[PDB]
Amino acid sequence: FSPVPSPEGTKETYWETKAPSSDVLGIGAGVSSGNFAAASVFAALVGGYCTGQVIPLTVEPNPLFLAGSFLLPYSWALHVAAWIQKNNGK
Amino acid sequence: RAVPFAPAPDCLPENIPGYMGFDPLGLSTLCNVEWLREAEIKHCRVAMLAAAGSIAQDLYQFPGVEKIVGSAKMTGVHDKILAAASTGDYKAQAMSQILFWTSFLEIVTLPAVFETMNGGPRKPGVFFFDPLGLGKGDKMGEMELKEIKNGRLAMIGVGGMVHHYLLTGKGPIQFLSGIP
Amino acid sequence: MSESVPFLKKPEALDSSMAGYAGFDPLGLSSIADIKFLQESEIKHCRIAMLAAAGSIAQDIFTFPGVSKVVGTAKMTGVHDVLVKQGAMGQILLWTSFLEVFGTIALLETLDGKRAPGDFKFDPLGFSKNAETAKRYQLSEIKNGRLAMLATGGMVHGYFITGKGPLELLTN
Ligand code: CLA
Ligand code: CLA
Ligand SMILES: CC1=C(C#C/C(C)=C/C=C/C(C)=C/C=C/C=C(C)/C=C/C=C(\C)C#CC2=C(C)C[C@@H](O)CC2(C)C)C(C)(C)C[C@H](O)C1
Ligand SMILES: CC1=C(C#C/C(C)=C/C=C/C(C)=C/C=C/C=C(C)/C=C/C=C(\C)C#CC2=C(C)C[C@@H](O)CC2(C)C)C(C)(C)C[C@H](O)C1
Ligand SMILES: CC1=C(C#C/C(C)=C/C=C/C(C)=C/C=C/C=C(C)/C=C/C=C(C)/C=C/C2=C(C)CCCC2(C)C)C(C)(C)C[C@H](O)C1
Ligand SMILES: CC1=C(C#C/C(C)=C/C=C/C(C)=C/C=C/C=C(C)/C=C/C=C(C)/C=C/C2=C(C)CCCC2(C)C)C(C)(C)C[C@H](O)C1
Repeated sequence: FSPVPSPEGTKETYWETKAPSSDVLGIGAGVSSGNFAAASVFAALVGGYCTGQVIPLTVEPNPLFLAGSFLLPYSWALHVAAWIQKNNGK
Repeated sequence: RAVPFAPAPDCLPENIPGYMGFDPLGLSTLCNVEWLREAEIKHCRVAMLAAAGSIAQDLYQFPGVEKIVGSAKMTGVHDKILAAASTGDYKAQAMSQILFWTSFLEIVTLPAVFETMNGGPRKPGVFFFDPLGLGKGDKMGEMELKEIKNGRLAMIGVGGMVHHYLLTGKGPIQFLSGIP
Repeated sequence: MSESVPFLKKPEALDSSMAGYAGFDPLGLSSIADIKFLQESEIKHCRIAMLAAAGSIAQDIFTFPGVSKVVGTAKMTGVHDVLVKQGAMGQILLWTSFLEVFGTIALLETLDGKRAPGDFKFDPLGFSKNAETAKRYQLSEIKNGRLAMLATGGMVHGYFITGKGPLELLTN
């Protein structure tokens, strides 16, 4: 009804192709599909290992294993980015 | 062809170092050939180091290790150093050091194996590591096949050495010297 | 192709004109972040690490008057704890935070592009009035800073094992 503002750097992200344009990856638009795929497995293995090491949680947990455990959900976003880049030829 | 019965798939090109028509099980149809070539060169080099180290860890040992390792042979040394490091011991971190540096090397050389599959300039296994220049200045290509043959032999040899230890406590030299 | 890593392809965001260029970006980190942000960050890490390395060495060699009775044994990072109970570390924190508020502003115009990475125009003495000696000093700043980052890691980590501190660890 009046112009709706968006932050500067807003671009069009609507896609009807096989994969979205690499612009949907933000700062990771130039990373290769191999680099996400290897990061995806690495984050999954390290994240699972760190998660596994603190499953009985104590009042003194290792803070690196807590921080390293956040790599497991982060790996999910990594393989999605790996699939997007592979299907954009990157 | 290596096996007249079952020849190699047409997926394998015949211009690769070490191509001797050997793929009866068609394992190059089940994966990328560039990945497989890279994997076998890496397996070859790791196994060459493992085999030479198995022989050397018998003929001559680095100073001081007998207090940290005793008389354990090839598989045992790994377990015992990691046992000593499991206490807080400073002088038993050889395993963590080698794992760190090899992991760091595989981390920073990791984009190479994806560039080769993506059509990149570099051929499988080539890191341009020729400090002495012996292979480069001289005509190269025989050394590739020598590397591949020695690497395949090293893989089988590591297999032998390890499993011979897993049965009898002898290492390489002890097991070869006699015949139980 | 890349200079430092011959197997790897040349980093797309990295160019020869930039100081301390060896074509070294195996992980392609320059593609992820804005290059000017990384360049300012490298220079900032370099200059703090040079101060830290010289500080480690000098704190081995001599100590300022009266510090011996505030802190007796602690040498590398143990002093930090003793002085946080006192007010020394807090005072340095406050004044570096002042300088880093103006560094926040400075980084904003760097991202606007009107300021070069690491360029604070702080050249009181006449050491950059050639634009040939300036480029050599630019390269030497980057290289000595990188060496200082690795050295600061080696000095503190050596203290973590031994507690000796750098030059004492050298002597014994
Ligand atoms: C798979 C490889 C492998 C593994 C896991 C081990 C692991 C071990 N070795 Mg064995 N060793 C190896 C290879 C290996 N070694 C090789 C190749 C040699 C030389 C023939 C030796 C000779 C050796 C001796 C003499 C001794 C050990 C010992 C040990 C233990 C302590 C660590 C140590 O000092 O290593 C020492 C290992 C080396 C000095 C190997 C360095 C050789 C490098 C790899 C050559 C690299 C060349 C090139 C420049 C690098 C390529 C760069 C390129 C990739 C960019 C540990 C169990 C000690 C022990 O307690 O055993 C009882 C011991 O006394 N090793
Ligand atoms: C049989 C051994 C052998 C052979 C013939 C080759 C041959 C080659 N390698 Mg490979 N390599 C090997 C083992 C070998 N390598 C091992 C074990 C490693 C792991 C450290 C590597 C790591 C490696 C990398 C990372 C690269 C090569 C490359 C190359 C090529 C050019 C370099 C060159 O000509 O050097 C010739 C090498 C030799 C003649 C090996 C010297 C062996 C000496 C004579 C004895 C070894 C002593 C050893 C420590 C064990 C002692 C005995 C023990 C029982 C005590 C060529 C195909 C490069 C390439 O493909 O592109 C250019 C490359 O980037 N290699
Ligand atoms: C590349 C390159 C460089 C380099 C380099 C390097 C590190 C080169 C190293 C090459 C090496 C280490 C080759 C070793 C291969 C080992 C083999 C073939 C063993 C097979 C075992 C068998 C057959 C067995 C056995 C058996 C026995 C005896 C004992 C029994 O109990 C067990 C069993 C019965 C099984 C340099 C630095 C030169 C620069 C250059 O510019 C580029
Ligand atoms: C004049 C002035 C200017 C200025 C300025 C200033 C203050 C410039 C100061 C620059 C500094 C502080 C440079 C110091 C670098 C230290 C390095 C490279 C460390 C090397 C150590 C190594 C290799 C090691 C080690 C060690 C290990 C790890 C463990 C130890 O056990 C052993 C050991 C010690 C051997 C500016 C530009 C601001 C403007 C204007 O012009 C006015
Ligand atoms: C130290 C360490 C560990 C470890 C470990 C390791 C390294 C274990 C070793 C694993 C290996 C390398 C096994 C080898 C398998 C190769 C075989 C069976 C050869 C088949 C070839 C055949 C049948 C025929 C070949 C042929 C011949 C006859 C010639 C004609 C052609 C052909 C028909 C192809 C543990 C587990 C102890 C744990 C410990 O905490 C850390
Ligand atoms: C003040 C205070 C503290 C503190 C503190 C401090 C000062 C902490 C500082 C920590 C630092 C500076 C760590 C740096 C580590 C550097 C590394 C791992 C580089 C490795 C190089 C690699 C892997 C490869 C290099 C490479 C090789 C060789 C070949 C290829 C090329 C190259 C890339 C050069 C505490 C925590 C004690 C608490 C206390 O209450 C208050």
